[PDB]
Amino acid sequence: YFPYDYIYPEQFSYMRELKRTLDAKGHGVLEMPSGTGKTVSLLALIMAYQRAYPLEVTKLIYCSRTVPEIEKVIEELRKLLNFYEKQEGEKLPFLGLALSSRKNLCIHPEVTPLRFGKDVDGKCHSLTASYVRAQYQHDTSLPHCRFYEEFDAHGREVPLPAGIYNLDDLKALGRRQGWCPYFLARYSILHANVVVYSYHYLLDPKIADLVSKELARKAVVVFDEAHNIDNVCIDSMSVNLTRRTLDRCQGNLETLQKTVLRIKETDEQRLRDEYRRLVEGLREASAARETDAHLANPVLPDEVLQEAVPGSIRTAEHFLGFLRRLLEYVKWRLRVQHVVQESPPAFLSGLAQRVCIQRKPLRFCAERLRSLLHTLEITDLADFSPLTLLANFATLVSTYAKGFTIIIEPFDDRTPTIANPILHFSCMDASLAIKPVFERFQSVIITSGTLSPLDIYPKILDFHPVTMATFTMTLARVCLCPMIIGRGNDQVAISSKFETREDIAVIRNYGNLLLEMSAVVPDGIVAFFTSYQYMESTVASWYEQGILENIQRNKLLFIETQDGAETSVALEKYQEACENGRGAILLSVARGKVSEGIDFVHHYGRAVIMFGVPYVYTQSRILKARLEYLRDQFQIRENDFLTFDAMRHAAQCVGRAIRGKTDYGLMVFADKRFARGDKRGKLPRWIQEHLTDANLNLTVDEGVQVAKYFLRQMAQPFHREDQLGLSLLSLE
Amino acid sequence: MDDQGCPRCKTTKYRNPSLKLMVNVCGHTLCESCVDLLFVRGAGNCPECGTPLRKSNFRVQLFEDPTVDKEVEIRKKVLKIYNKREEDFPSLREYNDFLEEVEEIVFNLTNNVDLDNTKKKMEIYQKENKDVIQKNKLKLTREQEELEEALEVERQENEQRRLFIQKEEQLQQILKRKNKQAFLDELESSDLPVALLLAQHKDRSTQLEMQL
Ligand code: SF4
Ligand SMILES: [Zn+2]
Ligand SMILES: [Zn+2]
Repeated sequence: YFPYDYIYPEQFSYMRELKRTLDAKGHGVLEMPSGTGKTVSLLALIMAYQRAYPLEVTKLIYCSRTVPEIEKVIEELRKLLNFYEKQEGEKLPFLGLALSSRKNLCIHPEVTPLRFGKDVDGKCHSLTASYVRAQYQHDTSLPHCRFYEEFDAHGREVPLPAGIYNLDDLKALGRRQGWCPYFLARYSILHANVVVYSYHYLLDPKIADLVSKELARKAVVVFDEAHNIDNVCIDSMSVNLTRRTLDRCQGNLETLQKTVLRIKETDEQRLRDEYRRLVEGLREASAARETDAHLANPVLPDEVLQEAVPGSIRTAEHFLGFLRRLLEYVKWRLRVQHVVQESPPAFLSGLAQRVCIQRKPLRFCAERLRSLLHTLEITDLADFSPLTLLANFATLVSTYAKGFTIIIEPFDDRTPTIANPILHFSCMDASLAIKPVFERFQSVIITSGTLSPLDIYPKILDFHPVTMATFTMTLARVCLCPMIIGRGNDQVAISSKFETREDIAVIRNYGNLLLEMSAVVPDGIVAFFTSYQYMESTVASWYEQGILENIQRNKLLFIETQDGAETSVALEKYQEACENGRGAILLSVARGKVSEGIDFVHHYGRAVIMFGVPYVYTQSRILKARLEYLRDQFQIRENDFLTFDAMRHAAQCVGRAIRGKTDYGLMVFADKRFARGDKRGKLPRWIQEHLTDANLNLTVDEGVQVAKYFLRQMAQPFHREDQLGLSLLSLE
Repeated sequence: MDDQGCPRCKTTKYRNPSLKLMVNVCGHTLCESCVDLLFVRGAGNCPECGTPLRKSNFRVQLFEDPTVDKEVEIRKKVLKIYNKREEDFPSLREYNDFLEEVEEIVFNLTNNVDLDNTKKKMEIYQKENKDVIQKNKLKLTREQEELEEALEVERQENEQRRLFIQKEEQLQQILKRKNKQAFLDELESSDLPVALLLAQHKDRSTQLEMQL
């Protein structure tokens, strides 16, 4: 049951956390330190609960947010697999399925090295279940997707795989035995005992990625770092719509008509046999990988699509419905570009004036979009991809709009002119994204190492039997140095009151507080800016005015790019440029997606400097409806979460650089807003012993010697730090 | 200066930039100044061949909406009597037959088939036109009553909400402004009940629960 040595008196602090949340079917919220082996904590009891068929049933789904750390989950549990294996004697059967289908897919050299995921998987599925489903037999055109047919053979058969594999592990099996990550996964979902994949993949309302069978008997799912659920769920149902998209769609309108015109009865009587079968008994035509190229369920919590074949009986008639839609939709676009308008169910009502038959052909469209292409089975998917966007949209507008939100954003965001207007359909109820989750599941546990206010689980608007505050001791001398700055000499103004471009007199001493941090602190630092143009504003005075003149002389600097390609470059450098004779401080952005998937180690990355209040500051009026609805839920929330949204991202970013529990961390706080907000947002285990013991308005020049006093002591005398042997009560 | 202005004399679009054109019944291009001269020179004619018209039927839309002629005739033909043909069946039908048969003939007018008098002379002869019109009269009286009340409750509530915000602003402000002004003259003319500190603590503790 892997106690395995001194485990910084925590598994016992989490032992009863399982036994309360699982034996009593507790939904459950965990605080966790950032320096706590996040599965070594959790899975060691979870896999202990795996064998404990405590009545009969123990499922496991797990998700996290980044595919390298997904494999890092897998990585040491293989020894945990091996750990008790020798100890309990023999070895029982197991499976943990890393189910990737986005990147890791194809072993054919013609298909593989084209860069993006979705379009190339469209080429794959167009080849498999659109070319070799339409043109079944053949030699040349039919292409050699041979191990799909090997899946046919061993899907008729019964093998038994070994333990947990990875994306690449099956690819050598792809070049030997393990077949397709999708198929070699569909057959393994049949008897899966543990699934790990992305937090995003479950939470796709666009294509409803139903992972298991809907079996809520004991559906046992585990959640780590589940911080920005809104930024998942609302963005999971967020619908962007380009004018360039529509005109391309306008161009393949009559393009598809030419396919209709050239086909007289060949694909048309194929429809006629089965469109009659659509009327007679409703059944989807395909159960294979075609559904992957298909909106599984745009609006999942519905009863059924009972009266399909909506007010539309023919195909060009159905095509005219989109002519009735799109051409009206640009009429619902182009005039509307003068005023931002937030009217979600009023739009569909005024649409009902314009659309002749509504609310059934709005909801029964995206399949009849697809199915009238399914009798074709011709059009390449990336060509058809901006169209599937559209029949997704009014389908979403058809069903869930009165609780949700329509926003129209034509004006200046990377367009200085009006050259690309856009609108968006957001949802608002991440609850209603996670209510079907909860109804499909048993009682499933969030763990977030940043979540200090427990009051934001009712921002998820849900119920909780178990929600406490995890308190761990530190006989490791001192876990960390949290250091709120508040300079008095250079007069702290670190919140953007006079904003990131309103004055540079604020900015005259962020270099000073950094270079001295650079001068003292060795061994690589990853700091967090607010945004890319903020970052662009950050270094804007830094070149022309004299700033780097000692900064490059002390360590070096790793610019992270708006483009993720060049952003991954310095990364290749930073893991290297620290581990050689160079400190090489990396420079980065909190809210940007450089802030996940890393888990910095004492090897490289052991200090973080705050820069400003880490709040949104960018997207207009996505607030107000989201604001007023929680004001329709709890009514004093303007002040409230608009603190915590910064805070929930802060230690999400900031509290990262320690892994085990001796790994160090200098998480200083250059901030003007600290009085309650930083204190509310910091962990109750972390405000208590460490944050502002007697160090609040710590001018950097004074705070210089603090880290000096910190590290110099903390570097030496380590042997014994909270050593546990046998069980001696202690009772916390 | 955008398409070709009107096919008539080009003194409308080249001279006035801040005015848009109009579109007749069959999807053609015509400026707005040739509407007045269309009344004394033919009274409803399309200005390229001489196709006769109705009461000018000039949709003023350069948003490429009636440029597809199939679009503007849906606005013509479905809204003609075929709207009135339509909704009496989603009130009371068998299960979908009164939809999809009726859906079929939508396609059998949009193609310029000119098989319409065949259906116009069997349009309302089998059923009651007043029963048709009264449901059109029902639904339109329903929907206009429906839309205005939806417009009012979204007008009333948030305005009532922001005023409730506005008065709570007025609540917390002058409370704070007066209770300390009360706490001001609390000392003036009286050295507190029986001690230096006493009721001036008493008042320094009573005033927070008043906001709370
Ligand atoms: S099925 Fe397996 S092999 Fe065939 S395309 Fe998709 S990946 Fe490439
Ligand atoms: Zn005409
Ligand atoms: Zn003219």
